[PDB]
Amino acid sequence: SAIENFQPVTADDLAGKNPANWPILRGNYQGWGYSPLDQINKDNVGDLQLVWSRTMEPGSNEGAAIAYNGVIFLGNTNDVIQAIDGKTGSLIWEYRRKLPSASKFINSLGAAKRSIALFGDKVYFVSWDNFVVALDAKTGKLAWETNRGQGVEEGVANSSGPIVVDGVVIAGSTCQFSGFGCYVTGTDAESGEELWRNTFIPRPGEEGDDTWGGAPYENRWMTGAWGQITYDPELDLVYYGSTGAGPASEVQRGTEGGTLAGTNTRFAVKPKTGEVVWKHQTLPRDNWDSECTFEMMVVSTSVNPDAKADGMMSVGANVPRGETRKVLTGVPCKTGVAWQFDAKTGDYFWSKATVEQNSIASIDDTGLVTVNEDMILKEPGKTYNYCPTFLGGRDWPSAGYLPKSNLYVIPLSNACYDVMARTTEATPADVYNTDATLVLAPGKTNMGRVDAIDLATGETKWSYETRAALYDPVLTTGGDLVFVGGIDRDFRALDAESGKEVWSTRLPGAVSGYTTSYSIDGRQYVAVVSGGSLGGPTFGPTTPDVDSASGANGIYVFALPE
Ligand SMILES: O=C(O)c1cc(C(=O)O)c2c(n1)C(=O)C(=O)c1cc(C(=O)O)[nH]c1-2
Ligand SMILES: [Ca+2]
Ligand SMILES: [Cl-]
Ligand SMILES: [Zn+2]
Ligand SMILES: [Zn+2]
Ligand SMILES: [Zn+2]
Ligand SMILES: [Zn+2]
Repeated sequence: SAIENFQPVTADDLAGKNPANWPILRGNYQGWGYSPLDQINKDNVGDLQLVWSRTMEPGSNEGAAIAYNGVIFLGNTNDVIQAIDGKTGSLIWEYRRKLPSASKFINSLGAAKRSIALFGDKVYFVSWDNFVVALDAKTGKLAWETNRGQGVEEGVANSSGPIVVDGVVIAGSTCQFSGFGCYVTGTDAESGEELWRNTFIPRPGEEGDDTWGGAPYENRWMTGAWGQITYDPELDLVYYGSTGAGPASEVQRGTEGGTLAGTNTRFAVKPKTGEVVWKHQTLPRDNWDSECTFEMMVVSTSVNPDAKADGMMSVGANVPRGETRKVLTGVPCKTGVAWQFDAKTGDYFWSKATVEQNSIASIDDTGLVTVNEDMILKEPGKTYNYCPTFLGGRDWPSAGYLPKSNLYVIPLSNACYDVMARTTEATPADVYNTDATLVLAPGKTNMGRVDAIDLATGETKWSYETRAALYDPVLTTGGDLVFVGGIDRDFRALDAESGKEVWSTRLPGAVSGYTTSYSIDGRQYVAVVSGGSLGGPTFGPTTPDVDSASGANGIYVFALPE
């Protein structure tokens, strides 16, 4: 019935033109994480009730209810993909991939899945075994699949999910446990043919190779692009970011002094070809697993940064002050520094720290980052008191945009990392080859935090704090609300103007996944994926007074009483 008269998903849908739907991870191509739906607002949110819910597969539950014309498309863990009636919560179809023994996968991160993608009459995802897979949206039955290579025992996978642009499925990758780097690919959405593949680690003698400190090519590991991909239709530019290299210590890498061209770089590329239009390295010489791979938003804003705003690192030499620009903006790396660029040219406008950070000594008026020499992991076994941590700061949990107030709303953790490089030799299995203790940032008694930053001035308008880590995405809405989950298991709504909590419900486990909103027959629904991720186990022990249990993975859906 719900699936019956399925209409093909177009670029108009994916650009977020129909606010009744949420047909892409952040509601629109541009990465806003916003629903224009305004039925639910601060005056009635207190009445929100559970309408329906459904159990999801076990494991790290970071996915999103992709809603389209009354149907929820839902990536579970373990390559289980569901269509669910968005009104009743009844299963419509389920695809369950045949998996080899989990022990065969060296990269367990590929079990989690932040999104599927929609285009035409197909659902698109990347499997744990590193295939781009297309299912029939109407039935969940496989239409085609294409092996990208190096899956399973070789550890290339994907955790964020693809987007489809101009008939091209664009998907990044994680190779966290591999003795090599990885890539972003574009795949034809109808034929399944790989059209292009962009890599990051320079080959010997090629542009950037001299920034790797002499490290043999085969010793350059783990540089990937595992975060969220965004897109601007008008400019026709796809945006993604690459990550760092392992192990964390440049001494152990053999890259002393190396700024590591290709790593932690923000790329703007043409969707059909992968051609790089512009790029900017947001964290050079990474010794801190900084991963500048997180979603970056395309918004139009007046440009007027305050050099005295809290955390402001620097303002661009050629900042077009007072002018309105389409910008690429947000926090790309775990470090928690917000950046703003001209979306078309990559001209640097400004950058601004949020959480306590000590990896970046300065950023000059061109956007050139100089790292803090004191935090380079130069002596194995020495404890370096890094701020933030290998989980931020920010991490994958996405920001939201409030277009009425021009606020960028980002969930953050007030944590620092007492980290040391192990004294034993690093292998790819060892990842960053570090041991660490996580602590609250200096003078902070609240681990969970949400900052709302004015994109014109860089001023923080409000900041919400709570005892335990949030480590969960935000949803912003046209009802002037911000929804966010936490490891305290609360799913809460904040007043978008003040940051003050106006409603909450407590879910059975840490609220670990995305929140989306859609409507059916005029009724607004708010859907959250819950149960647990790496967040609770990591941040929970710092605030053991909070009951941060994981469990009961599911989608949980709320609405006002009929
Ligand atoms: O370097 C990589 O390839 C890679 C992949 C992943 C993943 O795909 O989830 C994470 C990280 N890195 C990472 O550094 C990190 O802190 C992290 C947290 C999470 C999560 O699910 O909470 N995934 C990942
Ligand atoms: Ca990583
Ligand atoms: Cl529609
Ligand atoms: Zn449509
Ligand atoms: Zn630049
Ligand atoms: Zn100011
Ligand atoms: Zn509450």
